[PDB]
Amino acid sequence: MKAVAINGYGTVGKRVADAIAQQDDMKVIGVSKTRPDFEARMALKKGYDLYVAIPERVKLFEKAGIEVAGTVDDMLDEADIVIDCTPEGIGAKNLKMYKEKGIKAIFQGGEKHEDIGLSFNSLSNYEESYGKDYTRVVSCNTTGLCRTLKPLHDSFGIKKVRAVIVRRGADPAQVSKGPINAIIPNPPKLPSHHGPDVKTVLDINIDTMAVIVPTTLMHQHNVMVEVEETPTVDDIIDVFEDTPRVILISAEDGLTSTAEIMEYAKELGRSRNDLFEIPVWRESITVVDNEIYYMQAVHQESDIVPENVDAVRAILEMEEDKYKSINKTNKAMNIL
Amino acid sequence: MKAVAINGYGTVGKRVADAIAQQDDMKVIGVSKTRPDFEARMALKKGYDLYVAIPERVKLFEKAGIEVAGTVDDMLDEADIVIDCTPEGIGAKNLKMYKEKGIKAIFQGGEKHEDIGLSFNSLSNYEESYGKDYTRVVSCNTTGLCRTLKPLHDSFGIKKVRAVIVRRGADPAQVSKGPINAIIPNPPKLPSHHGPDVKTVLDINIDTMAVIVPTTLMHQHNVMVEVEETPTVDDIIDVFEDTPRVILISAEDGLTSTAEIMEYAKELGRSRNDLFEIPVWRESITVVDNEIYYMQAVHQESDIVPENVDAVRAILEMEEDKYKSINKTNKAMNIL
Amino acid sequence: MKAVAINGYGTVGKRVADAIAQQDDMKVIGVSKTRPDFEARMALKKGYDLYVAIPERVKLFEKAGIEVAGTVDDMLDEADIVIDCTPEGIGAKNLKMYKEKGIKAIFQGGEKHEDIGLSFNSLSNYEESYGKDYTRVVSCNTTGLCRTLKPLHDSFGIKKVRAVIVRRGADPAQVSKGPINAIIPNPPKLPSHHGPDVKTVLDINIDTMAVIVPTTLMHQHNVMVEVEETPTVDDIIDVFEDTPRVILISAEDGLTSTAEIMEYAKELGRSRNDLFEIPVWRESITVVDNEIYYMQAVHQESDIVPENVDAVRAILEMEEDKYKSINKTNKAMNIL
Amino acid sequence: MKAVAINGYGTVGKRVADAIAQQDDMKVIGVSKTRPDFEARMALKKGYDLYVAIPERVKLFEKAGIEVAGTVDDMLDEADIVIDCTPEGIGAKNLKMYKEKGIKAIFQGGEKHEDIGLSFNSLSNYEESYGKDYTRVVSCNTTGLCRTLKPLHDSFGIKKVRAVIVRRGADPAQVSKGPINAIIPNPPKLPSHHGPDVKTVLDINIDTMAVIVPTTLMHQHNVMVEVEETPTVDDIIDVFEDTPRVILISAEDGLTSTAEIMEYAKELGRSRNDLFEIPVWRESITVVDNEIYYMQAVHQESDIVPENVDAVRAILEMEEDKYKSINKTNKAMNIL
Ligand SMILES: NC(=O)c1ccc[n+]([C@@H]2O[C@H](COP(=O)([O-])OP(=O)(O)OC[C@H]3O[C@@H](n4cnc5c(N)ncnc54)[C@H](OP(=O)(O)O)[C@@H]3O)[C@@H](O)[C@H]2O)c1
Ligand SMILES: NC(=O)c1ccc[n+]([C@@H]2O[C@H](COP(=O)([O-])OP(=O)(O)OC[C@H]3O[C@@H](n4cnc5c(N)ncnc54)[C@H](OP(=O)(O)O)[C@@H]3O)[C@@H](O)[C@H]2O)c1
Ligand SMILES: NC(=O)c1ccc[n+]([C@@H]2O[C@H](COP(=O)([O-])OP(=O)(O)OC[C@H]3O[C@@H](n4cnc5c(N)ncnc54)[C@H](OP(=O)(O)O)[C@@H]3O)[C@@H](O)[C@H]2O)c1
Ligand SMILES: NC(=O)c1ccc[n+]([C@@H]2O[C@H](COP(=O)([O-])OP(=O)(O)OC[C@H]3O[C@@H](n4cnc5c(N)ncnc54)[C@H](OP(=O)(O)O)[C@@H]3O)[C@@H](O)[C@H]2O)c1
Repeated sequence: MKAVAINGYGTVGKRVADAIAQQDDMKVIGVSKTRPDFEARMALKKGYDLYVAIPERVKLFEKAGIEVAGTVDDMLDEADIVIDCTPEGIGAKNLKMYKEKGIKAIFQGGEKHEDIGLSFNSLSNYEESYGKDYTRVVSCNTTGLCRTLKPLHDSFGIKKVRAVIVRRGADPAQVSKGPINAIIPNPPKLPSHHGPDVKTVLDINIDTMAVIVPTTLMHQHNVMVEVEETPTVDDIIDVFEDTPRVILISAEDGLTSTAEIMEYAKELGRSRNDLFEIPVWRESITVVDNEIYYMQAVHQESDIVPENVDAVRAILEMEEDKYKSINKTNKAMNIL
Repeated sequence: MKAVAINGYGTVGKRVADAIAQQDDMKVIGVSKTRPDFEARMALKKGYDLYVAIPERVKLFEKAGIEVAGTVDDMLDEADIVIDCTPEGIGAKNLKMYKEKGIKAIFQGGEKHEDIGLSFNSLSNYEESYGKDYTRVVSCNTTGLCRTLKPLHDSFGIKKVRAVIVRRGADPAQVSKGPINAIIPNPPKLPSHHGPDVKTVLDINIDTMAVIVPTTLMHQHNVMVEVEETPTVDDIIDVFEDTPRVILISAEDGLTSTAEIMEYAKELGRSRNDLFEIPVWRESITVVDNEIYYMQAVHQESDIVPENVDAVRAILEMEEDKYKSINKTNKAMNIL
Repeated sequence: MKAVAINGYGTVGKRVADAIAQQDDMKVIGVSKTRPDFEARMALKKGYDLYVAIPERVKLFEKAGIEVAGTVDDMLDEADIVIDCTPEGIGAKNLKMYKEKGIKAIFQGGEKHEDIGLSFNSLSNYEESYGKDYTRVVSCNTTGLCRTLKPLHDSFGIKKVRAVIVRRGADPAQVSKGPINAIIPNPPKLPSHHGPDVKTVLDINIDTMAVIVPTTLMHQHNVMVEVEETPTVDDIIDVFEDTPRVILISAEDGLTSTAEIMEYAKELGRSRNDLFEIPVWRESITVVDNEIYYMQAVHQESDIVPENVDAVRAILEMEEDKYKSINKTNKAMNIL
Repeated sequence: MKAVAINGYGTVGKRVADAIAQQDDMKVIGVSKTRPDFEARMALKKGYDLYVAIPERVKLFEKAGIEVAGTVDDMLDEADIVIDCTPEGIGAKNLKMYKEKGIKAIFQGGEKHEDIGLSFNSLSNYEESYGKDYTRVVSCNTTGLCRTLKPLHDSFGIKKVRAVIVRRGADPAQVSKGPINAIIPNPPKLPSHHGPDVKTVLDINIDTMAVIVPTTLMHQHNVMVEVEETPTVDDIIDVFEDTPRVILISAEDGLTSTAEIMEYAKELGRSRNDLFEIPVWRESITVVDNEIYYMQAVHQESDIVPENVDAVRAILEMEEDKYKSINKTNKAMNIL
C-alpha cells in the first residue's frame, strides 16, 4: 500500500482521508489535528492514527483523553506522500518542511499556484503532474468549472467563457462567518480569481465574476461559452452525460435548487451524503448560435475529493492513463 | 416478518421506511406518493413498491416513466399495519379508509390527538398503545421534550416545566418557506401547544412558549424544571447518560451550535446523516434552588423515526416490554 | 395640483404615494387597501383619504375602527389619474374598470407588457408615453438595468449585453417566503424574462440569466456589455457620474455589499431609508477590448418610485422634456 | 447648552449624536472615527466636527479628502461630557484618559459594570447617576428587559423572573459575522449575563438563558414573571401603555414578527427608521395564578439611544426628576 498522510483533518481533509482509505492501492497511515475536539475523537473511532500539528500541543490531547500517535513530524517519516488540507496559506508554509523531509505532497486550491508551481485537475491535465513532486488540486469552484468546460473544449473548441459564480458564504459547520443577509462582490475588482485558476489546468480564454450570498449548501455557476464549432442542445447533453463526474438534473423532476440537489444527495447514501459530481440543470442548456448557456452547481465540501485520489496516482506514478485512475477512483467511491 | 406499508413517502415517511426495513422482525411492502418526482424514483431504487395516492394519478407516473404497483387501496391489502406520514390533517381523513379496510395504523404529530384518540411516546406511555388499533406518534418537538422530561419525572418528580422552543423555519429541502430574516412568535397567544401535546403522553404540569427563526437544521429547547427532590448536576448527568436516545454533548468539545451538532451526525454515518437522538449541552445543566435548567436541540426530520418503529411493536403486540423494543429498534438503527 | 389616486397601498404603492405627495404639481387624493391592518391605519396618519377595494368590505374596515372615504369606484371619480400598484395580474383586471370610468392609469412591472400595450422608463422612452392613456413602469430589475445600459448605449453603441441577476428572495416584511438556505435558478430555462422586459423600453440585444438567494435587502447585477466604440474606464465613470439616478460607490470606502449600501441609504435620511438610485461599484468597472464588465445593485422596493412620478408627467402631458421631469422629480424626492 | 462629545461614531454613536443634537439643552461639539470611510464623510454632511482617535491618522483622513477638526484629545477639550461608544473593552481603556482630563463620561453596555463602577437605566435607577462622574448605560437587551420589568416590579412586586433571550446574530451592516444557519447557545453555561446585568440597575431575582439565531433585525424576549400581588391581563396592559418607551402591538393588526415591527418603524418616520421603544405583543400577555408570561422584541441599534440622553442630564445635574428628563428626551426624539 502507498502510505498516505493527511495533514489537516478538516472539511476537505476528513473526506480525503476516507476516499484514500476506500481505494485498493492506498491506505491512510495518519491524519493530523491542532485541537482536541469531536473530529479528533471521530478520527480514532474511524480507525485512523491521530497525529498533532506541533509537539507542544500534544499535552492538550492527552488532557482531553484523546490517544495521540505522535506529531506531524513523526507522521511524515512514515508516508509515501502527504495530502495537505490545512487552511489557505499554511500549505505553502508546510512545503519547506515537506522538502526538508524529502516527502512529496498534494495541496488544495486555497494555496497559490506559483507557491506550488503546478496545478491539477484529473480530466484536464493529469499528465502534467505525473512523476512530479508537488501539485495543487484546484479549488472547489475551479474544479466545478473544469468538469464541464473541458469536455466542451474538446468537442466544440472554446473561444471564450464568461461565468458568474454565486458563492456560498460558509460551510455548514462554520457558524462564525457571514453574511447573514447580504450579497457581496468577491471581489469588486474584476475579473475574479476563478478565471486564472482555470487557466492553470485548462488553456482557454475565460473571465469570471463572483459574489457571496447567505447560503451554506452549494455554489452555483452561470456559464456562457462561445465555441468554434456550432453545437446543438442534444449534442451538449450527450457530452455531459458521457463525461465523468458530471450528472444532469431536472427542475421538472423536483431539483429546482441547491437545497433539493443536496436532498437528492442524501437519498444516494454515500459518505456524509456528499455530492462529488457536478450537476447541470438539463433545462438550462441553451444554444444561441455559437454560444452555449447553462447553469450548474458545486458541492464545495466534496467535489475536489476524487481529484485528490487521482492526484496521488499521478504524483507517485501509479497509473499513467488518467481515465484508468478516474474510473478506479469512482468505483471505490461509488461515484455516480 | 410483519409487513408494513408507508402512506406518504415524504420527509418523515422516507425515513420511517428505511428504519422499518432495518428491523429483523419487520419489512416494508410499499410506500405511497402523489407526484412523480425524484423521491418517487429513489423509492424504486431502494426496492420499495411504489403506490399512488388516488387512481386518477396513476397515469401521471406512467407518463413520467415511473413504474407503479397500484393505488393506496391496493397497498393496504398487502399490509399488517400502515404508518401514515401524510401532511397535517390528511391523516385524519385517511383514518376513515383505514377503518373501512380494518387495518391498524400509526399517525404523526401534525394530527390532532382528539381525532386519533391516543398518543404515543416509547419511554413514557408505550403500554397505552399495546394491542390497540390507532396511535399518534407525538411531534418532533414534543418527542424531544419527553425524551428528557420523562427520566426527570421518574427520578426527581416534576412539579412544573417552563420551556421556550426556538423553532427552525423550514426543513432543508423546503425552499418556498420563510422566514428569511425575522423572529416570529408561534403563536403570539400563550401558552403554546407543545405543553398540551406533552400531556397526551406524559402527565406533568408544563407551560411552553415558541418562536420561529431563520434556520433549517434543528429546533432548540430552553428547559426549566421545578422538581420535588432536588438532585445535583452529577445526578442529572447520570440520568441523561442512562436514558435511551438522549446524548450529552459539550461546547468545549466543539459542539457549540445546532450546525456543529449536525456535523457530528455526519461523522456518525447513519442513514441521511440523521440525528435520531436528543442532544443536551452538558455545560448547560444547572440546578438553582429546586429547579433544573438545561438546553437541548432536536433534529426534527428524524427524532420521531425510532418512535414509529416502537409504536409498531406495541400496536401489533410484538413486544410487551418497552425496553426490549427500544433496545431492538436502537440496535437495528445504529442508535447511540 | 393634479389629483392622483393610488390603487393598492402596498410595498410600492405606499412609496409611490409619498413621492407623488412631495411634488409641487401633484397631490394624492386617496390610496386603497383590501384589509384593515396597520398600513391602513398608517395611511390615515399620513393624511391620505383611505378607500376600500370592494364595497362589500366597507363594514369590515368600519368595525376594525378604520375610517374609510368610500370605495375604489368613489376614489377614481376624485382623480385625474390612478397609479395601480396591485399584485401581479390584478392590474390587468383593473384595466377594464379604468377604461369604463374613462381614467388614465400607470401600472407596475409585474403586469404583462402585452396586457398594457406600453412600457415606460423615464430616460429610455419617456416620449412613448407622452399623452397616452395606459403605461407600465418596468420592474425593479428592468429599471435597474436600463438606468446604466441606456447611457452606455447612448455613448458607445451597445452590440450585446449578457447579465446575471442575483435576486433577493423576499422583501424585508415578507416573512412567509423562502428560500432560507438555497440558490434557486429563476427560471432554469434560459434566457430569463429580464432581457425581453428591457426590450420593451430600450432597443438592444440582451440575454439575461437569474437566480434567487436568501437575502432581503437588494438584488445584485453582473453585467457584461460589448459596445461598438472602444470605451475606456475613465469615460464610463464620467458617463455614470453624469447619468441621473446612478451613483458610484466603492468597497474601499466601506461599501462592500448590499447591506453596507443600505446602511449608507439610512445615513441619507430620506423616506423609509430608501435607495432610489442604482449604485455601481466603481472598482468593478472593467474594459476588455470593446467589452465592459461592471456590477451594480438594486433597492427593489424603491428604484421604480421616481419612474412612476415621471410617468404621471408623461401621461398627463405636464412636461414634454424628460430631463425637466426627472430633475423635478429628483429635487422633490431629494435624490442624489 | 451642554457641549457633548461622541467618542466612537459607530452603530450606537451615530444615533446618539443625532438624539443629543435634537435636544434643546445640549449640542454635539464633535464625533470621532478611526478610519476614513463613508460614515466619516456622512458625519461632515450632517454638520458634525470630525475628530480622529490617533494623531498620525489625521494625515490619513486628510489624504482621503476628509476635513478633520483635530484629535480626540482636542475634541475632549471642547466638551462638558463625552459619550463613549467605542467597542467593548475599549471604554475601560479610554476611562484612564477621561480621568486624566477630568472629564465626566457615559459608557455603553458592552463595558463591564465593575470597570465603570455604576450602571444606568432612566426609569430604574436614574438617581444613582445624579451628579456622579461615570456611568454605564446597560446594553440593548438589559434595557429592553428593564423597560417592562421595572413597571411590573413597581405595580405587582417581582418575586422571580425567568427569561429566554433570542438574539440577532449581527447588525444589518455587519457582513462578516454569522451564523448563516444555526442556533448557538450564548453561552451554554447558564444562567446568561442578562440576569446579573439587570441587577446592576434593578433589584430583582432573575435568571436568563440566551441563544443566537440567523437574523439581523431585532432581538426577541420570552418573559415569565412570578409576582407578589395577583395581576390581571387588563391591569398589565394598562401598566405597559402608561409606561414610557413601551408600546403594545398586535399580530392580529399585521405585526406578527420582528420584520413587520421594523416595517411599522419605517412608517413612523423617525431617524434611520429606528424603533427606540420596546414593543410588547398584546396577545402574548398571559396570567396564570401569580405568574405573567409575555413576549417583547428589541431594536438593538436604538433602544439604548434615549437612555444616553437621560444619562447626560443625570450626570451633569441638568434635571433631577427622571420623569422630566424622560419626557423631554421623548419629545425631542419624537418617541411614542
Ligand atoms: N472549504 C471548502 O469547501 C474547500 C473546498 C476545496 C478546497 N478547499 C481548500 O482546502 C484547504 C483546506 O480547507 P478546509 O475547508 O478543509 O479547512 P478547515 O476545515 O479549516 O481544515 C483545516 C485543517 O487543518 C488543520 N490545521 C490547521 N493548522 C494546521 C497546521 N499548522 N498543521 C496541520 N494541520 C493544521 C486544522 O486542525 P484543527 O481543526 O484542529 O485546528 C483542520 O483540521 C484550503 O486550501 C481551502 O481553500 C476548501
Ligand atoms: N417535517 C418534520 O420535521 C416532521 C417531524 C415530525 C412529525 N411531522 C409530522 O409528520 C407528518 C408528515 O410531515 P412531513 O414533513 O413528512 O410531510 P411531507 O414532507 O410534505 O410529506 C407528506 C407525504 O405524503 C404524501 N401525500 C400527500 N397527500 C397524500 C394522500 N392523500 N395520501 C397519501 N400520501 C399523500 C406526499 O406525497 P407527494 O410528495 O408526492 O405529494 C408526501 O410524500 C405531519 O403530521 C407532520 O406534522 C413532521
Ligand atoms: N415587490 C417589489 O419589490 C416590487 C418592486 C417593483 C415593482 N413591483 C411590482 O409592483 C406591483 C405590486 O407589488 P407590491 O410588492 O407592492 O405588492 P404588495 O406589497 O402585495 O401590495 C399590493 C397592494 O394592493 C392591494 N390590493 C390587492 N388586491 C387589490 C385590488 N383588487 N384592488 C386594490 N388594491 C388591491 C393590497 O391591499 P391589501 O394589502 O389590503 O390586501 C396591497 O396594498 C406588482 O406588479 C410588482 O411586480 C414590485
Ligand atoms: N451593536 C449594538 O447593537 C449595540 C447596542 C447597544 C449597546 N452596544 C454597546 O455599544 C458599544 C459600541 O458598540 P457599536 O455597535 O456601536 O460599535 P461599532 O459600530 O463598532 O462602533 C464603534 C466606534 O468606535 C470607533 N472606535 C474604535 N476604536 C476607537 C478608539 N480607540 N477611540 C475612539 N473611537 C474608536 C470606531 O471608529 P471606526 O469605525 O473608524 O474604526 C466606531 O466608529 C459597545 O459597548 C457595545 O457593546 C452595542
